[PDB]
Amino acid sequence: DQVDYMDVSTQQVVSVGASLIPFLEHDDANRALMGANMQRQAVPTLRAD
Amino acid sequence: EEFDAIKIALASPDMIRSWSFGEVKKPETINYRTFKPERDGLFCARIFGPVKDYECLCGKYKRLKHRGVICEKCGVEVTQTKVRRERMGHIELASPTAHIWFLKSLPSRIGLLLDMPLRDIERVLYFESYVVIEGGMTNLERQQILTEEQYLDALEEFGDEFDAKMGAEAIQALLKSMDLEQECEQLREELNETNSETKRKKLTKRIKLLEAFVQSGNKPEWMILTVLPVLPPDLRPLVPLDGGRFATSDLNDLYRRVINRNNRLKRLLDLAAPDIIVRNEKRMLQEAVDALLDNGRRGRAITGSNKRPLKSLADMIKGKQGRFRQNLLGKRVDYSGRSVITVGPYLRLHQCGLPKKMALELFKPFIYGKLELRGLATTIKAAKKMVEREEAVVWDILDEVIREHPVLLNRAPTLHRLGIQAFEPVLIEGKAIQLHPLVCAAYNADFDGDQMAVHVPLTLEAQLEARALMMSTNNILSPANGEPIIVPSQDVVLGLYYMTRDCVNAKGEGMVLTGPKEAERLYRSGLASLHARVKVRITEYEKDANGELVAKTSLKDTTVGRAILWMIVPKGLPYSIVNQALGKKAISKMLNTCYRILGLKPTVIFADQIMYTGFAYAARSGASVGIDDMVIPEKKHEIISEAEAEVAEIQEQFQSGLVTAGERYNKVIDIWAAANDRVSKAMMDNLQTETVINRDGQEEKQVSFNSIYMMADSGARGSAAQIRQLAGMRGLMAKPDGSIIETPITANFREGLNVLQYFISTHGARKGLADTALKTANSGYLTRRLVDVAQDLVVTEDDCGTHEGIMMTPVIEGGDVKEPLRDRVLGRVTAEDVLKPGTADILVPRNTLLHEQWCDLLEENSVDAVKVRSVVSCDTDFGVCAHCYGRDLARGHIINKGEAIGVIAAQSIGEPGTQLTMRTFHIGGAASRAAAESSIQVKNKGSIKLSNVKSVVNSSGKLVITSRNTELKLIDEFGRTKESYKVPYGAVLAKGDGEQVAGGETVANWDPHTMPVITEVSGFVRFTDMIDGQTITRQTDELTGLSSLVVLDSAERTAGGKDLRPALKIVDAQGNDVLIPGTDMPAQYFLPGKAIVQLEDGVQISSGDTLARIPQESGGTKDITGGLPRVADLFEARRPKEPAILAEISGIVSFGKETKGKRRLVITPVDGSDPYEEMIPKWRQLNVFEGERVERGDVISDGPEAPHDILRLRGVHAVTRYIVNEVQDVYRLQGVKINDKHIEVIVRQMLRKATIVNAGSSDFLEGEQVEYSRVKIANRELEANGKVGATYSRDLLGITKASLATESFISAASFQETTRVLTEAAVAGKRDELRGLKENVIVGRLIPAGTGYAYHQDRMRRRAAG
Amino acid sequence: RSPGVFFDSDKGKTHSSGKVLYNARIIPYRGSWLDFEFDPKDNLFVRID
DNA sequence: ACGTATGCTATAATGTGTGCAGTCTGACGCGG
DNA sequence: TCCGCGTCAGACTCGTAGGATTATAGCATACGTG
Ligand SMILES: Nc1ccn([C@@H]2O[C@H](COP(=O)(O)OP(=O)(O)OP(=O)(O)O)[C@@H](O)[C@H]2O)c(=O)n1
Ligand SMILES: [Mg+2]
Ligand SMILES: [Mg+2]
Ligand SMILES: [Zn+2]
Repeated sequence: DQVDYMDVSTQQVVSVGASLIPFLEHDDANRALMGANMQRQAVPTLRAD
Repeated sequence: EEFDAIKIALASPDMIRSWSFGEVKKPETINYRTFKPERDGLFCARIFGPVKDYECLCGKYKRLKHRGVICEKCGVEVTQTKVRRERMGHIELASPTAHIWFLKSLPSRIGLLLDMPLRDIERVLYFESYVVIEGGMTNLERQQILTEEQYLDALEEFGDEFDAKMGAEAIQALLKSMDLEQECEQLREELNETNSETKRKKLTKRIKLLEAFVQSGNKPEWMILTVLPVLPPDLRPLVPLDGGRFATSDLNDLYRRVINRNNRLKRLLDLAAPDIIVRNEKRMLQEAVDALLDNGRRGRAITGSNKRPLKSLADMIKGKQGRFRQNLLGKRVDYSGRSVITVGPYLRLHQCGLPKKMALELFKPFIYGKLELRGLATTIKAAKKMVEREEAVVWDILDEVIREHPVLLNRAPTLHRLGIQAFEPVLIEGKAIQLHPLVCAAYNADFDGDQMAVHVPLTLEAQLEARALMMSTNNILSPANGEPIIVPSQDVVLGLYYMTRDCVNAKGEGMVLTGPKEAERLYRSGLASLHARVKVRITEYEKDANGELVAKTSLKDTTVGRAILWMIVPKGLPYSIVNQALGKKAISKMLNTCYRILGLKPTVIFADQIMYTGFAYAARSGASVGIDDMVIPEKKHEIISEAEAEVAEIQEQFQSGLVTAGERYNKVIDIWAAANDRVSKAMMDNLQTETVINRDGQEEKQVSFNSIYMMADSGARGSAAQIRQLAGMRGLMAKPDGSIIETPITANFREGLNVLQYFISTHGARKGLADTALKTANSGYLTRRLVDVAQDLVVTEDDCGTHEGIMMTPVIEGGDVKEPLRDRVLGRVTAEDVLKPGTADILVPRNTLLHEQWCDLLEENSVDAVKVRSVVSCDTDFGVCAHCYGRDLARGHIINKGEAIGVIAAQSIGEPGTQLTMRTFHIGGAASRAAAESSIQVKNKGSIKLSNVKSVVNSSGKLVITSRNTELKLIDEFGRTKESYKVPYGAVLAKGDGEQVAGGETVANWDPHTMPVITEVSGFVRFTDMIDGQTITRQTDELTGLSSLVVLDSAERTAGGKDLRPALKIVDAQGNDVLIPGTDMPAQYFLPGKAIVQLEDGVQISSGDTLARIPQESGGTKDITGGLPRVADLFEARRPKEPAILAEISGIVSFGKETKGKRRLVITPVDGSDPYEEMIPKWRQLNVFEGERVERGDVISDGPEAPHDILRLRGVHAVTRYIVNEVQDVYRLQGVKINDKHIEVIVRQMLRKATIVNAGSSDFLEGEQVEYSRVKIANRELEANGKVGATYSRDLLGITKASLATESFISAASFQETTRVLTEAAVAGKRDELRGLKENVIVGRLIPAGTGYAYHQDRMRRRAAG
Repeated sequence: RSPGVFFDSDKGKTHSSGKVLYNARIIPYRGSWLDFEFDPKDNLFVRID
């Protein structure tokens, strides 16, 4: 009865950069940060895989 | 071009005219279409010279046919454009203008010389009030300011007889009239009368300025500029862009502001305009001049086009972005290339991959050279094209020159000398550099996208220097610690570990082999595992008494893998070294052993072979990272669930109102801290020996071959601390503020964090990575600060001829010996014959280096304490001797004379701090402290030996200690210190002084999260100066009503009870005081701030009861972030805000007079008849209790020790022993290894200057503070000639100040305060003769150290020979 | 920083006194600043801009 | 003649302001 | 001489990236060189 509201999804804490990382839950926030920072630096390849 | 010194003096208006080749009279830069100088403009060729090499403007005289011809029409000479940056100009100022650097650069200088304040002078300048120059009629005296009202009064009344004027004109006439000869004598006379501190300081400084000003030959009028120099136009360029735009420096713009206003003043003086306007024009003119010299200083810096401030002159000499740091000491350099580095696992140590196309461009002049020799190129543009076409036969020539040619490889940042190492380039087709794995440690080079700069040593000397000094093979051990930095890691360690490590039976257990070759035969044949115990016949080679090697053949029970590793092992080391399972820590000893025994060659080979076999067998293993490998212990959910209910219990007790918030905060940390270590150990206990399932007959227990464990146990990557997060518990993270989150992370990385568990993990992660970026500048700035002071130190003499040394003892702190005496006193020259226990025969000579083998005999004899020849005990003037320093830890034997230590020392100190502020700041993110020091348990049996202890027995029957720095020793059978502890104040001892204890007995016990105030006498408690609301507060509960009292400090205290000291006074049953046994002190314990008290007024007490409990909140992981500042403060010599008092001279203590609790002390020494009084606070407690035999510098108060207080009293070897212990304590907390001699270097430099006390044969006199070396050279001639000795007293100097003290002003301005350094050096007229490195690196000469030491001294004999 | 009013206190301007000196500050979207601040003797002061 | 430079106009008008304001520890330097 | 508050000094080292302003009358003799 004390609960008034609830988080809608489980992804609202994070951003777009971080929502693309799978198993973020099993990753240190220091390496998670670098991982999302490098995912932005990913040059698209010849054939989109 | 080759000189001796550089001088700085004041630019006279007449002097400025000597450099100037003309007067710029117009702001006109160039004509708009004809891009050419204008008539006597700022780019005038009639003043600054011609545009091109030998070409006049109009074009009448061209090139060298008209060598030095001056044109008629334009009036321009025909010399090189060379002169356009050499030739200067000037401007004839209508009215004189004041220099901002001799007005605003404090001290005032112009005001310090006149004995006149700032306001007074400025209000004269901006025309607010007149100033008297000289009053004939003594009515008005000199330097007396008169407002616009007061000038008019004297004009009609007195007038004429008084001369007073306004603006920069007046102050110049004041400077021009003042007599330096007379006002020097006047000040000396006033000094003889009754001199104080401030009065004598002011007088002596002015006195020296006045004498300095006369001897510098400077005149105080040059402070005001009648002439203003112009910078050469090429040094303030107006050059055109490719895009048809132009671009000009901000100087040109600032110059046009000066000339316009100056010419407008000439115009207004032609018109005889009213003075009100002339005033504005003069104020403007000064604003422009001051803005030109130093823009942002006097007022708002004149902003320009892009709303930004104009860059002035001073700005190009000022700080980082100045010429010094940016365009002189640091340079972009030719024969230089950089590229992404990648691994070079095939290379040897003395090799590195260099791309072809890189080395191609780098060695361009060496190709053209070898080409003309072969006759393939006739000329150089022919050779240029041959290279460009990249034809086949040019690759083979490039390949020829590069062989037997070293290259320098640098990685940023350059922390220590090993940040550059030289190799023999190996051309590789690819844009990547390939670097040797073992030296990756020195650079800290991770192949994750690192780039390393290449540099080619051009000169043959540079090729020899690179091969001799900077070669990777010649650089093994760190200079900081005598320890190998060239040591495998990562794969290499793991591979050897896999090899050596053994297992049960396996294939072919207990077999029997001819050699370690049959072991390779059987393993690779598929009929034996590397983990099989088999008897093998190996023949080990042991060194004898001489150089000959003895051979011994025997049956060794090892493993197949160990046997194969013996093949790599050179013959000279024992086999017992590879008989163990090898790890990183074991491997580091193999190379060190190999080095100390065989030499250099054997080690380089060994090092490489170790690396090769390491990688190869690591890859044969197939070591992996499955998720079944991250094993969580069986009973994690069992530990936590009930460790949570543990914390939930106290939470309900707190809201009830007994356990306070601070006690709960420390109490909950202890529960989690136990649970965290509980889960950590259950993990490794289930993970280390997970292999409980073996064979042979039925079973056996064995080490686990879990991939992750092997990778941690071997010491390859990660540790027990990391695995905790993976399979165990992540642990408690740290906030970005510094406080630790009460709720830690329960989950690990296998099970997966929930949404918050990650949100929580962020707080500690961001703050840990914030201190990686921001905190690094303080540590790197320390390196800079240390270096400058330690630039000059170089090994000069071979033997200083001094007896003085430094007694060192073994660092035995925290039971287990922290640092052995052998390691402490290693490679340091003795100062005293140190023999064995039985004093009847010598064993170690006085002047002899301590090799590791000589130190081994110190262990047999068990040396007590040693006087080592230290750096600070050196008598060598301008440097040190090789004996004082001892061995070069990097090399491995006695240091070369000429090697520049100071820089090596500074680097060694700043590297660890700068490296421990980024390694566990990017990979960590959580606190790991365990400050639950509840109780000392003694481990070996001994007699209890306390020292510096004053205890008292309590009601319970327990020895309670009432002294702060109590130490506890552990004395063995014969009578020597084995273990040592710190017992704190109010601790309960199990057994008192002299009593026997057994092993594993709690000898001491106390509460860590509390600092009790314990009594020495029995009776009742009285409240004194404990008024509710002013000094203390009160808070009650319910039914009965137990109230606690909390003492407020000056922060939470009103202005009413500020001088009231709150204390719990002891009284008897009658109500009178109770004297403390054997002292005239009525019992009164002063409670400090935030002191929680449970007993209220009128409560009976025995001796040993706790009156109040002072909270001890300190749960912030010091790490390196909050430990470097303390290092800096020590070096910078900043006295603490609670220094401890010490006795000056030895004699009889005699307590004296008092002032409302403020205690004095009338000490009357036995020899010294004149008493000495010093004052003491009330709340502060002393250590001595009056009437005593005190010596020089006994401890009277407790707290932090002031570095100045130590040298002032207890001499040099006391302050050196302090800093060295204090500094190392901070680095030892972090596991940073530094030899004490490196700190001793900086200490020595901090003892550079010294104040003189007593008049000498030279005009020293009192108040002067000269360098210690110069005054001692005067004492050399004094003891020979007699005359009057110059007695002294050495002073301690902070780093920042010790750098600005050195006679070299170039070294000082190159550092910081550059605006001040130059002005002080100009007024003094000082000439720098260059001794330091910074000095000769600037001028680009030979460094008076290292390679250049042999050369510089060969020039010093040119000076000596006539 | 959002315009309006804001209450802060330098937890020890003068650690000499170690007194938590409380201060208030009116931050507009356009206009001059209006601050009120105490002192060691708890005298209210106003410092426009 | 060509380019640059100097010159004069006649209602009355007569004191400017503009713009970033969570830095911070440490160290002196003028009054009070 | 001591306290309070004003100014003034620092804050690691190398690599890469790209752009844009407003306006000053209007006309008639005076000054400098082919
Ligand atoms: N802002 C930075 C980033 C990096 N470095 C340099 O780059 C090195 C490596 O940084 P990084 O690869 O991020 O750290 P590692 O310790 O290699 O950790 P990781 O496992 O995350 O790669 C640092 O030690 C340092 O020499 C630096 O000086 N300043
Ligand atoms: Mg890297
Ligand atoms: Mg890396
Ligand atoms: Zn010409």
